[PDB]
Amino acid sequence: TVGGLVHRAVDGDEQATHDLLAHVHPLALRYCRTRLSRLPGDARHFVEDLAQEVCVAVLLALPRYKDTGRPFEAFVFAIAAHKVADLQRAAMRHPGSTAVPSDEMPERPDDSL
Amino acid sequence: RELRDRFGTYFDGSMGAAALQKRLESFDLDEEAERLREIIRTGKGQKK
Amino acid sequence: SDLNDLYRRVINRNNRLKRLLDLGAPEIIVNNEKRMLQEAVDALFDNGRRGRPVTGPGNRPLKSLSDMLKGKQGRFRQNLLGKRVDYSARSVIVVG
DNA sequence: TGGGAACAACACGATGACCTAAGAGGTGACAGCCGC
DNA sequence: GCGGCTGTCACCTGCTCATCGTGTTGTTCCCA
Repeated sequence: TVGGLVHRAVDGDEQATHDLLAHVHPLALRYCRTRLSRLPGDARHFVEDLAQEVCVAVLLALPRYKDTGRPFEAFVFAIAAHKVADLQRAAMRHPGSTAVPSDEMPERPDDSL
Repeated sequence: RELRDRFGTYFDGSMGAAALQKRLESFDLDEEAERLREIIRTGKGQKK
Repeated sequence: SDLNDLYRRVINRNNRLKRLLDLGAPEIIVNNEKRMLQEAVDALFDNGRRGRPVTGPGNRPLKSLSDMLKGKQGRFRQNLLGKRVDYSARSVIVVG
């Protein structure tokens, strides 16, 4: 059960941390995929990059994860939503950097002739 | 994990390109070329 | 340039790996990050060899450092053998 | 220069949980992997 | 150990643009 895993992890058991994060990571991957797939832009190519961040967040939340009856799945799916929202924040702000080499090379000439 | 717990200290293992780096560093080519010359001198079919 | 995007990916994953190493994260997380860094450098050098390509703004694939050398439009076959030139003109042709 | 307000930074982590559609190439050359 | 076949690597070809999850801090502005 996840409860004993989180208890031993907040206690500081390295094996418990390993086994619990081995379960967190697939959940983070799946959530990041199912969110970022439908969003605009190239966010789809950051799914895994977000999952690792989500895991990192969990890795730094266990030392002070004061349980309140909330399943750890809820904790992970709140962190994943927050990370997805932060990626959206970074994307929607000034979305001008278009990685198109068909305008910088062919259409943009050198300023000094 | 079972092997490392049981009979560690005799073998060294790794994952990824670190293992390849260790092999390419330790592995020497003279002896490999020697055996390859031996087998090509006396070889049959696809193996040669 | 797409190279900027690929360099950003590799630097992102390298820095995240360095963080994970500093925190002493479990084996699984560090392994996943190292695999991702490997795939990122692979996309930097050749986007299409393994797996799906890393698309850029649209669905089209990004440009790898080795994709800038090969092909019809590569460096060799578009800029070193055949060049646009100065002191040149053109127009329709009529019979005198 | 006072308050009134806009962006860039941050720190956390809202009792609930899985993609998305697009998608008809063709022809060589070959070295593996699987079958005898 | 040596075949099929089975993929995998080469070549040939070409202007629009959709948001979060809350809450806070500090600078940098806008008005007066």
